[PDB]
Amino acid sequence: MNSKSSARAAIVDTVEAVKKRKYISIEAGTLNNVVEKERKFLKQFLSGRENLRIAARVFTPCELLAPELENLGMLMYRFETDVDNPKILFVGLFFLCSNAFNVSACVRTALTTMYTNSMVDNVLSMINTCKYLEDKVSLFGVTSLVSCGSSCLLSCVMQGNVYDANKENIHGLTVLKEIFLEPDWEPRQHSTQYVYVVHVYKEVLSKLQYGIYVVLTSFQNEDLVVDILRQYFEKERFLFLNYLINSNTTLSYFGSVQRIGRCATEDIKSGFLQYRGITLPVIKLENIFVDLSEKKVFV
Amino acid sequence: ENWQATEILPKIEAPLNIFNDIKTYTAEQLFDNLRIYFGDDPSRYNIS
Amino acid sequence: FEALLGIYCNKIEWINFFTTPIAVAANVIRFNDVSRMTLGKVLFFIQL
Amino acid sequence: METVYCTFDHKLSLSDISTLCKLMNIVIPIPAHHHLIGSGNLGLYPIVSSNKDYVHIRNVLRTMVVTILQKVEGNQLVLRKPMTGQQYAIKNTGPFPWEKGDTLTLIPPLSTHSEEKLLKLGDWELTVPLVVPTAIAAEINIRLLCIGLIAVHREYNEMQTIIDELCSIQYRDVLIKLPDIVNDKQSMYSMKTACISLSMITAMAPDIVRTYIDRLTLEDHSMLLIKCQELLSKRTTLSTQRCGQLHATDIKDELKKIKSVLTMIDQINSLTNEKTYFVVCDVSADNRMATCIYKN
Amino acid sequence: ETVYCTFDHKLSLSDISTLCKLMNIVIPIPAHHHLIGSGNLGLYPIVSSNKDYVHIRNVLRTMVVTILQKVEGNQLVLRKPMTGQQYAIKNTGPFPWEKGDTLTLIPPLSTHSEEKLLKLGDWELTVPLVVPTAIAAEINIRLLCIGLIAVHREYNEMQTIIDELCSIQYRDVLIKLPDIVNDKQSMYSMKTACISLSMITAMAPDIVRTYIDRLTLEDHSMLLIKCQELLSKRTTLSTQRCGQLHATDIKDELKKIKSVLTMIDQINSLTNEKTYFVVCDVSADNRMATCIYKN
Repeated sequence: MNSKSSARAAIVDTVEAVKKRKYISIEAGTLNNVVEKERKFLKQFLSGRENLRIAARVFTPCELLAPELENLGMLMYRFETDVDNPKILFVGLFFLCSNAFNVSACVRTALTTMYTNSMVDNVLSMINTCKYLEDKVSLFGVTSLVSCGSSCLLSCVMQGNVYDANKENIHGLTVLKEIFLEPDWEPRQHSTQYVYVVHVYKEVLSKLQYGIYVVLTSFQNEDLVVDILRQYFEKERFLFLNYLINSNTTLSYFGSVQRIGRCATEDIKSGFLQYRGITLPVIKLENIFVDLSEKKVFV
Repeated sequence: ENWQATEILPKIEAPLNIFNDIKTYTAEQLFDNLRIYFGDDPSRYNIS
Repeated sequence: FEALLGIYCNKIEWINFFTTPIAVAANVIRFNDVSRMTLGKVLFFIQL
Repeated sequence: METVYCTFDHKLSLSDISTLCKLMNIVIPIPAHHHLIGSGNLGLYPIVSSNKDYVHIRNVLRTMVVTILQKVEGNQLVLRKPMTGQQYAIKNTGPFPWEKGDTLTLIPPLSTHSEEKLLKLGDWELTVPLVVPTAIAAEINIRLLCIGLIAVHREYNEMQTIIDELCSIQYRDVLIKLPDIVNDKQSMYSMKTACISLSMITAMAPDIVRTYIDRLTLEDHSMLLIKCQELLSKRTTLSTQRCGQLHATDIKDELKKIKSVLTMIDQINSLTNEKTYFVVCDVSADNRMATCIYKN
Repeated sequence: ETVYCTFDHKLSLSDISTLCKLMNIVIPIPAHHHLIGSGNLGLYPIVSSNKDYVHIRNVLRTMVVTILQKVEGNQLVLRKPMTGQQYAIKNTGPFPWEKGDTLTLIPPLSTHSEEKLLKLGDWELTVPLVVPTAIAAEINIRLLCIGLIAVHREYNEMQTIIDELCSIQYRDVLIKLPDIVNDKQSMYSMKTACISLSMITAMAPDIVRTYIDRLTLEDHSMLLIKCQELLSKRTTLSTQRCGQLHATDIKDELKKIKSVLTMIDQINSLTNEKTYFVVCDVSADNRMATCIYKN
């Protein structure tokens, strides 16, 4: 039909290109001194030039990951600790959105009831006794493969789409509905949006309270995004101007923005999570190419 | 004009004694119509 | 029990160009360098 | 697909298609992000009829999506969307020497333009933004912010006396100038945060630094130090001398204050610092085409 | 794309063993150029022959990072990193790598006890230190503090305050910053940086006060009185030589703002520290770590 034949030719070309990236031709002469299992393995001879996603295996005590052992795809945070044992300790996004100040009291106490044990209480006391937040805890990546052992194993994706293996049921970032906002002239402007995470502090006369925002925007340029964010955040910025000079705690800014990665506009869908019956409204990004940039601070 | 005609159409070989000092001639602009490209240029495949 | 009966699907009906009666207005010709054509034109020479 | 096809709506001429054969390998921005483009969204002319403000063109040019010209067949026009960190060949349009190794930004075209030679076809032009080094990009942005700070000072003929001295700059044996800045309100917000951060540098500047001026003047002597003394002697709206500079056990407070001062300087730098779009490796001897390894 | 480096002199067997110890390391390279001599390899052609710490931070930002891959009989295979892909780095610096850390390149500290990993006939090999970003900020601030207080005299606590500056600690690994008493071994002298910082902190109040006179009476509300407070709190007693002042030969104010914005893009090198590597996993015993490359 002078159309479908060229179509099938392009299909076979992409299939054979995947096979070229996956398997390697062997030029070892193969003298025939082998058993059939080693035969078929030396004929196939995989390599891992196929997945193209960057993961990290992770050990974390199972007390902290209370609903996040059930719903794959969550932001994870590294919390270095002055104890020499678990020098690093890994923190849920919702676990730190507990004492974020953006979250209303109902959602805060609901996920606190999802987050009440002794280990969590001690870790939250550690986080509060830390002076600032953003460089004693840190952004780490996206959850996939909860194991739930004794000390549970987590895979975590640094770059690429979020999937364990076999490229099935490619998970998505799950953001709490309260903690995000899209400062833009028009929400969902033309096409795929970059997702950023903003840490913003606040000072209610005693101490510092941190706040966790997620912005979704068509702007790629970090200068444009911090220019729209000062426009959004100018009030508490002036309050901080009052605060940072009388303060003696070693911090130097109002907040910091960092890129998570790409999303898709038609792949934003609403929903809720539930753990022990606690319905909690979330906005689920579906397919994400995780692209971490540097932290960019703004005062 | 006609530069892709030069670079595509079949040509007539010439004496190497004639093609001698081309570099300095092209540099000091002895000719009036010249087009020189340093890299391998795909400007001769976009036929319109 | 909880039976599921037969599973049904649609037939996408198929559209040839020349079956539709817009092709009586049309006149369709393949020309493998129409991507490379800049401008086709026709000339009419009228006398009064 | 990684290929955007432009198709012009208006017809063209053979001199025009020869000009487009000359203009190959130039970065052209598109807003559309579709697999097809047309002549309406190609280039920067669909925005440079709205108020012609250089800051406005610069902001929306930051918003634009850049592509590279390739393979002009017929009326069609391929634009490759160039991938991150890969190598691409760029023909240059900025009147500059283009020394290798430096970073590049993408700047609005300077409005000294004479003869839309590349194109002008049926109430449509091909407004191509220039590519420049980041140093002169920051230089232009310093000029913009400074004209904000001076056009604040409402005058008659002093505006002209400042602008005709300021605007013509020379970087690497090339004179450029940018005319007709009506100094809209959008520059005022961009400059307000500079004013704020300079106020915080004032407030959080430690006792070591303003003392370090006078200590360096008393200990050593050099030409930079002479010009800095000329600045400090010429300006006299400040004098708030703090008498005691002993710094007994002040070390962690000094570290905290200097960290804050550095962060304010980083903020004001992030005001005028434009995003590096290209990194040059190999340059032709003409300085007409050069290779880069980058995308933002 | 890879790069072959051919050495200039002969090599000892102990030198070949040093290369086999250091078969994975970052090396900066000036020219994106395929065949490079060892006279142009490394950072010692730039440090200890040129300007000190400001030019060094700028050039270390602008050079081509490139990691060692494999050593042949006498040649070095150097692979340059592609963005968005992983690479692998061996642990030269003292500070322990951990997972999920951002990494950057600082210029090396002035250590003559470092054993100058190769010292091949008046040429030596110097590497930048791969270091976490929080340390890079802390080292930058400690270095600037040493360079600021080293010029001051007649402090009777000067030795102990320089020692309390030089001693930094991070995850139980101590180091002493070698910018002690001004030994001048490699002070890096940071004089342009310190002059630029202090011109910012001196010229800023005058420029902001001039701006504070005009374009504020109704709409510059959040700006004016907030700047009155920032200026007022610290500089509570300003304008002591005034009364023959508060003028502007508007070209003069023009020169003020132009110079004070010049100094900021001069101190652009101390502005940011980009994340050259994001380490994902770390091998056992902290010998090397597999990272990903960015910027």
